[PDB]
Formats: sequence, C-alpha cells, structure tokens
Amino acid sequence: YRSIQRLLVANRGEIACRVMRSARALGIGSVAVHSDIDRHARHVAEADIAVDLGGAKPADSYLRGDRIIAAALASGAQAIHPGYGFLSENADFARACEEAGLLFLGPPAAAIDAMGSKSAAKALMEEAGVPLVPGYHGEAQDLETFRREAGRIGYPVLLKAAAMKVVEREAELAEALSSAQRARMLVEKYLLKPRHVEIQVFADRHGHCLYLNERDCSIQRRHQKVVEEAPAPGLGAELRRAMGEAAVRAAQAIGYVGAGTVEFLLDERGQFFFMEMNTRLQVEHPVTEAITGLDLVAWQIRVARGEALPLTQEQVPLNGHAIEVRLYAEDPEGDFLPASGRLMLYREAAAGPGRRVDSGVREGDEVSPFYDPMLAKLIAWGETREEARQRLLAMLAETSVGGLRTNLAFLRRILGHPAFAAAELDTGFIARHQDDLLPAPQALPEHFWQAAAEAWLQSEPGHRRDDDPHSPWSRNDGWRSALARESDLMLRCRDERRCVRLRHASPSQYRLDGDDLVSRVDGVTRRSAALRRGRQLFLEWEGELLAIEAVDPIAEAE
Amino acid sequence: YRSIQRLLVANRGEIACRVMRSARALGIGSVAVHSDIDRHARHVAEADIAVDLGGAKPADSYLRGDRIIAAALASGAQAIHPGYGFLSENADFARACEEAGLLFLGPPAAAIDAMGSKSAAKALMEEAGVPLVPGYHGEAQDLETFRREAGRIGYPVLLKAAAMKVVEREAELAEALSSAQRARMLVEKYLLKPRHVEIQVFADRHGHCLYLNERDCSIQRRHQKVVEEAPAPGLGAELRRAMGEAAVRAAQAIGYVGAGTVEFLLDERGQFFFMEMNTRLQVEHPVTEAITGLDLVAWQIRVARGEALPLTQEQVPLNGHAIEVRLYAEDPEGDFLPASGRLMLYREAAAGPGRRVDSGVREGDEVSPFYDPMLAKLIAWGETREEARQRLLAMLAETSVGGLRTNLAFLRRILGHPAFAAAELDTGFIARHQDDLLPAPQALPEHFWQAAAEAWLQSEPGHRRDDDPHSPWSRNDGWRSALARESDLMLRCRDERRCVRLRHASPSQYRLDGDDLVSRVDGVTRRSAALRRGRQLFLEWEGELLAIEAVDPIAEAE
Amino acid sequence: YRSIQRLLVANRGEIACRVMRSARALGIGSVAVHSDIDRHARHVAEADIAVDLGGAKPADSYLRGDRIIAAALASGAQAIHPGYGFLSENADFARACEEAGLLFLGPPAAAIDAMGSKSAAKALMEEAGVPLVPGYHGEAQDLETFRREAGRIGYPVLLKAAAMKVVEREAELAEALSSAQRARMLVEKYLLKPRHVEIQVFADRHGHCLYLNERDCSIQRRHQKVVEEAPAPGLGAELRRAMGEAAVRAAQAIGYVGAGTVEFLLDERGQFFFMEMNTRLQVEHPVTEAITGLDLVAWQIRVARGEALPLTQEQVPLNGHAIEVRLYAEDPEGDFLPASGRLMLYREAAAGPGRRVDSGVREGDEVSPFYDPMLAKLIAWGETREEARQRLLAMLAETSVGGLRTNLAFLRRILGHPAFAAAELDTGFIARHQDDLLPAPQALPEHFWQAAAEAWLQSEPGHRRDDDPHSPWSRNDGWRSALARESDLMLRCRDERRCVRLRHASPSQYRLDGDDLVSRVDGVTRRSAALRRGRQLFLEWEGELLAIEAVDPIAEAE
Repeated sequence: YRSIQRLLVANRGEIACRVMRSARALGIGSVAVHSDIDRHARHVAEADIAVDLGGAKPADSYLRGDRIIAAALASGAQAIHPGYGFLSENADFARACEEAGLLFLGPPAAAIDAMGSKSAAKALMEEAGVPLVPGYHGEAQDLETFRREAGRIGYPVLLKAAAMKVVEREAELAEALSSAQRARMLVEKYLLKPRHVEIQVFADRHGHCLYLNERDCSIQRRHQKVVEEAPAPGLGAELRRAMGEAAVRAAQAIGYVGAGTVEFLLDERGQFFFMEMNTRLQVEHPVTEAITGLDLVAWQIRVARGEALPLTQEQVPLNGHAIEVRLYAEDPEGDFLPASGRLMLYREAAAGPGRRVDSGVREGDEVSPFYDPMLAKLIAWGETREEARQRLLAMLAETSVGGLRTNLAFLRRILGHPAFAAAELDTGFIARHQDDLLPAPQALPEHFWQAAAEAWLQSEPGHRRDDDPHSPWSRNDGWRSALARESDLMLRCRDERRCVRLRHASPSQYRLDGDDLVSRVDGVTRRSAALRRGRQLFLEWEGELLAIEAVDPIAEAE
Repeated sequence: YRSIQRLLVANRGEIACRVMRSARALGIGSVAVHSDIDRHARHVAEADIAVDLGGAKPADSYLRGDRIIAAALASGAQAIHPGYGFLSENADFARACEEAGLLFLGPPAAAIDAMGSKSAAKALMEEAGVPLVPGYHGEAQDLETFRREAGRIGYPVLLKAAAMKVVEREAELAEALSSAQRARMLVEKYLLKPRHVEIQVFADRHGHCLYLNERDCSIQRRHQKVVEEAPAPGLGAELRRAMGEAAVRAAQAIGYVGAGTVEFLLDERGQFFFMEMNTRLQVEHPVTEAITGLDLVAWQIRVARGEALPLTQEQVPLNGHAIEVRLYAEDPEGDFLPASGRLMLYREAAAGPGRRVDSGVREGDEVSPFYDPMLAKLIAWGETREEARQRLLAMLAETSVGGLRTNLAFLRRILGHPAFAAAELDTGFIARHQDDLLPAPQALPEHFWQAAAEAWLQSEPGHRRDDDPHSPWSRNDGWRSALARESDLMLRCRDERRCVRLRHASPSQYRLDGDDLVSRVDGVTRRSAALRRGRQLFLEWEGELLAIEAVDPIAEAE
Repeated sequence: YRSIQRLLVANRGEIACRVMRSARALGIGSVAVHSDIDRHARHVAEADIAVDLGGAKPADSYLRGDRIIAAALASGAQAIHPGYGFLSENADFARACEEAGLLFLGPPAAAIDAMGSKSAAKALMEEAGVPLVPGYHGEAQDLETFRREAGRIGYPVLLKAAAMKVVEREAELAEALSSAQRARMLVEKYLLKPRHVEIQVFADRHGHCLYLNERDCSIQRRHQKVVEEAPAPGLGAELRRAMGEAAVRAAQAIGYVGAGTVEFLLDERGQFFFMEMNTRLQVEHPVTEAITGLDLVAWQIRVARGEALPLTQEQVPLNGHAIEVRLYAEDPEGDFLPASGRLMLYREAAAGPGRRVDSGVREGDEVSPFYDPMLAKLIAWGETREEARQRLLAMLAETSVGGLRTNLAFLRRILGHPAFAAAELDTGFIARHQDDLLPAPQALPEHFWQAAAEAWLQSEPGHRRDDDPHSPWSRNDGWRSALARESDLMLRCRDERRCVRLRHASPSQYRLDGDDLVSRVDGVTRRSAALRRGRQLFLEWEGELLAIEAVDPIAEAE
C-alpha cells in the first residue's frame, strides 16, 4: 500500500480544479503546474503549491513531461494525476513517472500504447469478445468476393479504396462494384443513425474490474462531444450489461488499472461496436458520478494507493438521470471557431437542487488562444430525465457570459428542442437540426431599446458630490418642471445605434435591483438579467446576452 | 404524458410562495397573478413572471377565473395550480382550464362539485363503505319510531327539527320526545370529545391511490384549524389503516386524481365518521411532508404531467412527529378579529434542526383587510412528539412580530400547556382551556421599565458629528462628574407611561448586541429580544412583544 | 416519564458549549453557571441563562454543589448535566440533586462511589466476569509461595512491597525473591506494550444496556490522553465483542444508567484487563459519535427523561474511522506546563468534509491558570483510517494559535509520524518517539526573514490622509527614482532580531491576501499563513507559528 501526501495535477483549467477538489477532500495536498500564461490562473490559485513550467504553447508547456515530473519531485508530490488531454495517454510519460517512484493515477503504460494503435487494439479486442465494426481491408477482389464479404457485414454497407459508395441491397451490389478510377476496393459496414454509447470502466490493482453504467454522447458539434447523459436514454437492462461486460472484458484484456471508458457505437438495430478506449478519466464523467454518488477522482486516487474498489457490480448504483453540457468560447453562428478574448462578464448559476458546475474560470480571466476554450461544464441531475433537462435548462438561463462569443445560446436551444426532449438521438443530431439550433438575428424591437435604455440609465447613478451629498440634482430621474420626465440616451448595441428617448409622466415601467431588470409591460411583470461590467451593459434578451454601451460622439468622430 | 414549462399559481400569500418553491425545484418556471393591492407582494416578487388581475376584493381579483386563465395563456403557462381557498374547488373553473388546454393540478371537475354537495356526497360515500354520522331526516314520528332510530345511532344522541335536546339514556327518551313549539323532530348522533382526524389522500391518473398517513387538527379557534399534527397522537396501526382505506375508497369512489384529504371525526369510542373531503391540497400539508419526506406539490405536479405515484402503500413512510402552527394577524384576547395593519417588525426563527416555516410575508409588508390574515405556518419536526413540540415552541420564542396584534402569544401558550403535552385532544380544547390560553395583562413591574429604559437608551446612540467624530460627548453613558451616572427617560408602553430614571455608579447591569438585551439581575445573566424598528422599541417580556416609544411632550400637548 | 424544559450544565469550557448545543437541538433551554473569571466566557455567552457561582479557584466555584443546585432551582432548570471533571463523579452531588427533584444526567449515585473505590470495585468486577490485573497483596511469603502465584500471573511479572524488580523467567525468580531492605513482597503482573482500549457503555432506566464500540487512547503525555481513535486500529470483531460484553456486564453489575466507559488495557498478547470505569461521559466521546452517527448527549438527555435506548446491540453502527486530538495551552519542548495567557490569535479550520471541532474558546479570550488548559478538540472522520488521519492533519495545518505556547506543533508531528500511521500503538508511544515529537529550534534562515519582512511590510499599509486620500505617497512600495525599490525593516522574532533590507527591481516575489502569504521562490508558488493581530505578525513557518514584531528603538533603549 503506497500513500499520497501531495498529489500533483499535471493539467489546467476545469479538470485541474476538479481533481484538486477531491484531493483536498481527502486531506491530500495538491500541486499545480502552469505555463507562463496561466501564471495567474484559477487552478494555480486553488493549489497548495504551484510550479512554473514552460511558456505559452502546450507544445513547450504542459506537454513537457520531464519538467512536470521534475516539478513533482521538487514540490514533494508522491503521485501525478494527468487529467484528460495533454499527457494523460502516452506510456512514455507514464513510464517516466514510474522511473521516478511517482504513482501515476492512470492505466499501466502497457494498455496505453496498446490501445493507442488502431491495429494491435483491434487485435486484443477480438480476442476478448468485443464486437468490432465489420470491415474488409487487405484483399480487394471484383464482382464476386465482395458479395460474400458484404453479406455478413450487414447489407447497409459502404465501399472505400486506399486513400464512399453506400450499398443498400445485394441487388445494388452489381453496379456498386464496377467503379474504380483516379478493383482496389474495401468493404466497411455503414451504420444507420448510430448513438454514441460509452461505458465507464474502472478497475484496481487487485484484478477486480467493473463498469459504472454507460453514457450517451451523441450530440456532437462536428466531431466533439457537446452534450452527455447517463444513463443512455433508450437502452434497457440487458443491453446495458451486454455493453458493460464487453467493455469490462476489454479492460481485463489489456490488464487495465485505473479509470477509463470504452467508446462504443450502436445503430438503430441494437448492435454495438468498439471504436476506442480512453486510457484516462472521461471529460463527461460528472453525469456518471451524478447517477451513482461516486467520486471517480477519489476512486482514481484510492486504486493508485492500491486499495480495492469499494463495490461489486451488484452494487454499482444507477438512480435518476443527469445531463451534462460543455460551455465553450466558440461561436454559435460563426462556423464554430475558438473565440479567445476576455471574460468581461461571467456569472454562474446559483447552487440549487441537482445542480453542479465544474469550471476553471472566473470573471476577469482571459481566454487564451493556446488551450481548449472550455469555460465550464454544467451538470443537472433529476429524478426523471425531464427533470435533469428542465433543471439544466434553468442553469443555462441563470448563466451569463460577456466579452466573448459563447456556445451558450446554442446549448440553451438544444436542451429546449423538441427533438432532444423526445430523445431522438444519433450522432448526426447536430448537423440535422442546425436550422433551429443556429438561427439568425432580428435587429431587436423598439420593445428592446426602451428596455436597454431604462437599464443603462439606471446603472448610471448621477454623481453625489462630497460638496452637497443629498443634492436632488443627483437623480437619474429625468425630472422636468410641469411636463413629463425626459431622458434621452445615445445607445449602441452590437453594430447598431438608437437614440432612445425615455418619457414617462408615469414613474413606473422599469426598476432594477442587483442584476435583475424588473419590467412592467402593462399587466405583465417580467424580470431578466441586466449586468453592468465597466462601460458595458449586458442585457438578457430572448435567451441571448446583448452588450450595450453609450455612443461616444468624440471617440468615433475621431 | 403532457409537460409543464411554466406553472401558473392562481393564488397568493404563503401558499403561492410555497408552490412556487417546488416548481423552481424542478426547473419549472412560475407565473404569479395579483390584485392591485398585492402588486408589490412577496409572491409576486419570487415569481418569474407576474400578471395584474383585478383590484382589491377577492370577489373581483383572485376569484376572476376568466382573467386568471387568460393570464396563463398570455404568460405562457402550460398548467395551473390553484393552491387552497379561492378557486381551488369549483368545477366551473376546473372545466374552464380544460377549455383552454391548461393542465389543472387538482381533481377532475366531476369529483369537485360531487363532493361539493352535502347530498350526493352522502350518497357516494355510503356506496363505497365510508361511515357517515348516523342521522334521521325526512320522517319525524312521535314517541315510538325515534326509539328504534335512536337505538342504532348510539344513545348519546341529539334532537333537532327543521331550521338541541341531548338525549343520554333510552329512559330519558320519554320526555326527550314530547317537546315541540315555536312532532317535527330529527335524530342526529351526538359525538363525545371528538378528535378531528383527516387522511392525506393522493391519487394519479393511472387509477392508483393511496393515503399518506393522517393528521389531527382538533385544536380549532371557533371553527378554524389552529394547530395540526401528524401523526394523530393517539390512534395505532389498525385505526390508521382503517381510516386510510376508508378515505382511499372514498377517493376511488369519485375517481379522484390529485391531492386531497378526507376529513373524519372520531369520538372517544373509536368510531370515525366522514365530514367532507377537500378537493385541493390541505393547508396543514407540511406536517405530513415532515413525517414522510415527500414534496406533495412536486407530486401534485407530477400526476398533472401524468406520471404514476412513485410509491405503493407499503412504502408510504411515517417516521417521527411534526407539529404545525398557524400565525395570524388576529387578536388573542380581543374576541379573535382580523387585525389588518403594517408589519413594523417581523423576525422569523433561524434555520435549525427540524425547523420549517412557510410564510408569505416580510418586514414592511402591509396586512390588507381583504385576505386571510395568515402570516406564516411554523412547522417543527422531532423524533418523538415532545421533540417536535419543544422545538416548535423554541421557534415561537425566536419569532417576533410588531405593528399588529398577533395570535403568537396565544400559540406559545398552547404548545406550552400541560393539556396539550398530554395530548388531551378533542375539538373543544380551545374553548375549554381558554382561561389559561387568553389571560389578561398585569401592568408590568418596575422590574420591566428599568429593562425597557436601558434598552431604549442603548438603541439611541448619540449623534456623532462630522465636526468632531470622536467627541466623548456622544456617550449615551450618563456620565456625571463626581456623582453617579444619571439618565432620565420619558417612556410610554401601550397606554401607560413612566419616567424611568437610570442610576448606576456600577456601569454593569445591561448591555445590548444585535437584537438581544443582555441583563444581569445580580447573579442571573438572562437575555431577551429587544428590536428597534423606527421610533419604536419592541421588547420581549414574559412571552409577549411590547412596543415601547419615547413620550413626545409636544406631539401630545397638541 | 419526566421531561426537561431547561437543562443546567454544571461545567465550563468546551464540554459546556458541547452539551448546550445538543440541548438547543432538542428545543431544550440551557442554563450555565460561572466563576467570576468566566463571567465573560463563551459557554456563558451561548447560554440561554447564566448564573454567577463562586470566584476563581474551582475549589470554591464550579465545585460548590450547593450553589450549583441552588442555581438550577432558581433558573428553572429541571435537570443537571455535569459534563466531565468537577462534580460529574461523586454521589454526594448526585444525591443532592435527587434531594431537589432535579434529574441528573449521570449514573445513579450508587455506581458512582462504588466504582470510586479501588477495593469494592475490584469486588463487583470479579463477580461479573470482568478480568482484573492479576496481583497478590495481603500475603508476602519468601522463596516458594511466589513461584506458584507468579506462575498463574503470566511470567512477565513485577515485584513490589508496601509503599520494581521485573521478573522475566521462572529461572530468574530465584534472585528475584532474595531482595528486601530499606520478605514483605507483592506479585503484580507486568504488561508488555499495552494499548489503552476503553468501551463506550450506555444504558437506560429500563435495564437495557449496550456498548458503542471501543476507543483507543494509548498516546498519552505523561499520563493524560492526547490522541484518541475509534475504532481501536488493531483488534477485530471477536476481541471487540469480548471487551464490549465485559464492559456491559460491568455496568449491568452496579446497575448503571447513563453514559460511561470502561477503561481496559490489553498487552501484545490480547488479554484485556479492567482499570476503572468513568461514571460520566468521556472527553474523547466525539470519535465514537463520528463512527456511529449518534449524539451521546442527546441520548444522555433521553435516558434522563426515562426513554429507552433507540437501538439493540445488533444495530450499534461502526462505519469509517475518526481520530481526535486535544489542543492545549501546554508547552511542547517545555516539560509540558500549563501555559496560561491571552489568545492573541485563534483561527480554527474551516468546515470541510469529515471535519469537527469542539472548542470552548474564541479569539481574545484569556486562558486562566485555574482550569484545564484545553482549548479545543479537533476530530476528523474518514472512510479509512488514513483518511481520518490525513484530514485531521489538514485541520491542524489550517489551525493557528498565537499569544501562548501550544501543543499544536506537537500534535501535528504525531499525526505526521510514520510510527503513528503504522498504528504502532502502546501507552509508551509518547515517551518513546519524543526525540522526533519534541525537536529543537534552528534560528530560521535568511529564507525566512525575507518572507517575514515582506509579510509585515504588507500588513502595514501607509496612512491615507483625509487631506489627500489618493496620495501616491501612501505606497508601502519602496519606490525609488532611477534605482530599485528600497524598504528596510527592523524586525524581531522570538528573542532574535534582523534588519531585513528588501530590494527588488522586480515588483514580484510576495503578495498577501487575507491571512495568506503568497510567495514565489523562483518557479515555486507556495502559500502559508500570515496573520496580523495587533502589533504582532504571526507567520506559519515549517509547521510552527512564529510571532514577529517591529523593533522599537525607544521602548528598549529605555
């Protein structure tokens, strides 16, 4: 039994804070490492000790194993957690840790580069009884061998070469074959509306291994998990234990030790195929923890120390439903591009029932163009799936982010999409409903400018002079003698500008407390977000944060 | 399966906030509606969206169905919860909601007006095997038919006509009959020291139905529940399941769907009789939730959405004891009258163990003369009943309310009454011990004025002038040269006034921090409430809040 | 069934606050009593009512039964809890309470003075089948009787007289006997590396009795429990139930009622012997509560009221591990002496997972030379024992205490000692590893003074004058014209003084927020405690709080 006194977390952002929280929960000290850019980061801040690594690019910063392990030796860390990304999956680094006496909360180096090759991994998988996507490389016959090959591979089959021709019937296989240009043809099975189902595997040193239910990660933005959930909405008990056992046999196969997940893919027809196993902890791991009450990082730490998994498979719980969403600094209707800037506004959503949020940022922080733009992960748990969904949706309503372009408006729509409620999931969901997910702006109504004006005007007190502190002249009132209150504002939202003239012989209409604009459109009292950060007023309007500011005649004239 | 996005709560005060909290807990948006008087109310405040209805009287405000349903359509509510009171029990409104596509978290309109008639309800009840209070209308014979009738109705029987003559023995029935004036005689059973026991029923759409234990609501101020508890102190397992099944058969009878309770009545002899069923959620519902860990409003919402009750009767828990008390703006020793004014002081009691408080007010709020004067409901849970009682009592000690007359001093006495500890309950408890519950004032001792003075004097700093900020002249000290500290105060409590002269060559005695007056009556250091709100000092004295203020020679001389 | 309305706690410090918290948790009012010195104490502060007793020495203060019981009658207390120490174990006081109608949350007076005599207690114990340490008083033969006596007493035996000669073999017994001077010889069994294992017993009035697992309290500073844990690290199920039953039979024996523990002693050989039973609640009781989820004071209160223990022995839980440490105002490397002074600095460690802390002090409080110098008890719970240990260690890291000498540095070392992790426990542990537990100072490195200076300088702003509030002259910067920032400080730590000269053409290095000094020793960002209290700066350095202050040329020259 070894034992960690200080755990070094060789990573950054959300995940670094994430692991660090679990360490702390056990009385274990935490060590962070940072590039020069993250010198003033949150993960470095919440760390008991930090150590400066490289400079800016991950290439010569967080990827510098030798320095990371050096740091660990110097800062007195007895173990290393690599979190996901970076060096979490490359035996070289896993071995170098071994060649240092450092425990490595990960799978033994072997399993790593073994699963790192499409080849040998395809090998070990078949051996353990893990279904693989029927294919047919090597040989490339003509109008006769393919017929037999294709026949077993299920007929909804594809046709490639050596660098598509979707065959649907054996009767279409005829012309399907006589097509070669630019003979040499491959027979790879094509999958219909396939859901991405992975299984959370977790072993220990004592040969025990188990799967902690499965997660669906179908909704993906041009390859890249955007939403995750556990359990997988559709499949029942049998299908679960089938894929779980498969994954468990897959891990037993390469003698796995830590946490990792087997990433499958199952069509509309229930057949599930191995795609690849992640020899690290999964990003979307929170939804699993949600429905199981388990701290996978704690577990991750315990096996490292060499203890035995606290449960048997008959005990792995699975109650309720939890949905996870990834908040990025991407651009919704902007071809999704790593928008890196400054977080002028960043308000997370209050603690509340099944609410969880694993972030790595805070207001004022800069989103550098050197790392994954993931701001935070919002997770909601619910008894039913509607609950988790409706809760998660509320967490997205109560979250605002300004100073950057965010995939937040996008995510709000997804959870609030009839398609998503109905669980009509497959890995093409994103590109399918894109028209509803990535709309296009509507100039804003006079309904809006009045609201924005009121808001701004009320976020701009009036200057109280020490000379005369209670001067009625400090009113942002608009008071006029016999006529009605007049206030005129030159506002500019986005790349548009209006000259809102506020008039009201009726003091009512709008008020504003904290970060809430309380409006009264004759009869209906509604309240929305209105947050002032600097010379900017971020207003919540139709589920989209709009930045408003005053026009500066001088600035621009220049 | 339908599904609520926004839930409109067609009600106000405590219950409105109550339901709204559950909605929010599920990620469901909430819509409020208000009269013009409640335009600035707490329930409107804690609402995601509010809508102005009528004006002042419930008649043309919260009772205006057409507008309430209009509001719901306009504000985007997919369902309506009517809470208790108002329109929560009248098929007309329940149907109008149906004729709008709105889900109505309540029983189907049928059961409503069916149970709304003493007649037809008496019908359906007998049919389902629900005991009714033996009576004898219709026929009115003389000295012979009554003998047989009375004989079955149990002899402790009453005698009415067509608009009392308590018969106790068959041998007294003789003269009991020859009395008619102003022949036409009715034979209705009389009940001895009857406890009010109701059962919390809750069905769904799928025909399932169950009872969630029972509640005793015996202690009533001239008809009106004042205290409630669950479970009913006396009765055991058999009696519980008997009344429960009875109530469940009663609900199955009219095809009930939501939440509701069957209100029974059982004498000293264990026989229980149906009185009426409430086709809504019960006000005193918190004590039930307390001993069951169930959110009846959540459940209420779920059946509306059409899900199935999450439990079977073998699972309905029942651990511990919970007591509920109703805080009103009534007048203890003032013939109990709807005292409507301004809440100058309103301090609830800190969160603590089994403590719960469902209110609908806050300091500064006005208690209008248009609605039920219920301020809040204080609920305490305990393992035993003494625990709940002692805790609840502590919550009443730590609660202060000034600017109005309150039934709070009254309630404190009830929980602290030997009769109530001993569970000597029957529906006459209130009018019986009235002498101990509604005492009569004692002028206050010189013991008091000294205390009040010290308090006031210490709630009145001394004016620090910007001219000279640390001036020793700001001391509320009473400093005198060689003699002892002299301070004289002209105080007036209630309709009495004293000229407290504070002298002390001993700086000690009293001090005051926050809302606590710490006194030291030579040897005994005691601490009580002393809260300053405006030109008024509310002091806790002998379990009764006393308002104290300074006498104004000018004001009155005028 | 009697019932407490107000509970008087006849004690002080931590335990008084401790019991008072449980009372409050049940809605039970609490009454405190104090000496004149504790007139402004925390336990008196957290009390609903307090009563002045004696003056300074416990002799004529908390030990004055007559006054304590008088107080209880006067303050309206229906019961008395004596906590540990003082009068918690002396039938005289227990009887006097009886002769007053006061419930006494303790064992019936009988058991008290019965267990109070080494004699009669040795009697009752043998009768109930409770092993005792084999001895041999009365008779004192020569070279023949001892041989037989010694033979049964296990040969690792001692030899005393009437006021040591450790015999190890029967073959050594020869010369072992012919030694008498200054015949009259006693034969008492000697124990090898004995662990101190006591069992938490708890009965009621209804004859039921049970043991709530055991606690190990081996690590003791020259007789005096310093560390405690539950369960006892080594022993298994059989040994547990054996000692438990023994203790239970011991309590049944004298007809015990409340809480108490049987203090055993078991050698390396597994044989356990009775030492004495405490007829009160144990100080170290929190570790037991930790691993059982039980409030022993609540229980203590309930049996007093005459209820029946809520569990059977098959239910007494035992999950996880909890370690308790006693924080005293002793002197680590100062021959352990009751250091009584003023708590200039007292910061407990934040609420966190298995964290618990039962204290009786607060910053500013004076540690009088009249009572047990125990500041607080820090308890950490963990799933495994390493967890509890590592957590508890973190609680000791996050705890600072200045203005006195504290056994805190000592305790930190114990939990962080390889010997303690390995559970190498026996009652000699303290005096054995003393060399590692009570080191000796090392003057502090230039590494330190730079740190202390920076800290001090940064805890000393610069004086902002109302005259000119933003004056750049307020910088504690060290700004110099063309050269580098110069700041010179005359600091004095302990009885040493340096003239730290801070120079930095690099603004970086140190910063300071809250009570954290964030340092950057080129590459490694570390953070430690630095708390300013008055003209003193308490810095955390190498797990030892160092007091630093500025040298005053005038003060000393004088």
